[PDB]
Amino acid sequence: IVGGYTCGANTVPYQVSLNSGYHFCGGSLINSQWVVSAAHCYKSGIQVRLGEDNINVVEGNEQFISASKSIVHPSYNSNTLNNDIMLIKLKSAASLNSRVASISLPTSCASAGTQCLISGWGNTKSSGTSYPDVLKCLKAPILSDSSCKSAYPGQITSNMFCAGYLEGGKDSCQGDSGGPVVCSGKLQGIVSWGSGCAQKNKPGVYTKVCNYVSWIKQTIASN
Ligand SMILES: [Ca+2]
Repeated sequence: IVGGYTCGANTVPYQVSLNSGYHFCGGSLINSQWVVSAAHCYKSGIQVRLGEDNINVVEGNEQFISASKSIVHPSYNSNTLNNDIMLIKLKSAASLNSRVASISLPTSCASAGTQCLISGWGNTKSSGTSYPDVLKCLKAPILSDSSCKSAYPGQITSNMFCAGYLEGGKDSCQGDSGGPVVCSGKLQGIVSWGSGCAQKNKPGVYTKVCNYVSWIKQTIASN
């Protein structure tokens, strides 16, 4: 997250870190046994880390649970990033409390102008590299589809939305991928892609979760 603020420990209780020896992507806990992330975060050998603030220090609220199954969306296209969504089943159920909690799936899609919360452990610089150890947060609005398509001609599908600031300076970034965009207490987006980070006229692009609720629910019910 570029241009954000330190969230505070366990203030984003649905945020998870995906670990394969190191943090490589975010995700969101949607019930005691399932996480949603970006398909472009797929790899084998995932450990899901819940209850994290500092990802390099054991602070006492963590739960570390291995994945038993991963399911990339049937229509994910790695060249265009259309359908950039993946489900991960945990080997055992997490213990839910105030500091580790699920986030609700949306019943309706959010409109442009809605303010959302984006979070992650990704790069904090637009030029160069500095990775934080504690969770960072950013409040940002959903942008109109017209502004999104004007910023990225030929690249925005109906399964994507833009959020952020056209003036630059505030955005998600590498290492935030897979993490949540929460608006009015519902998971509306997944950190997916963008051109650089925090550049003028290049806002972040997010997977539009409301298009996937039926697939998520049916997949969880049968796996
Ligand atoms: Ca920790």
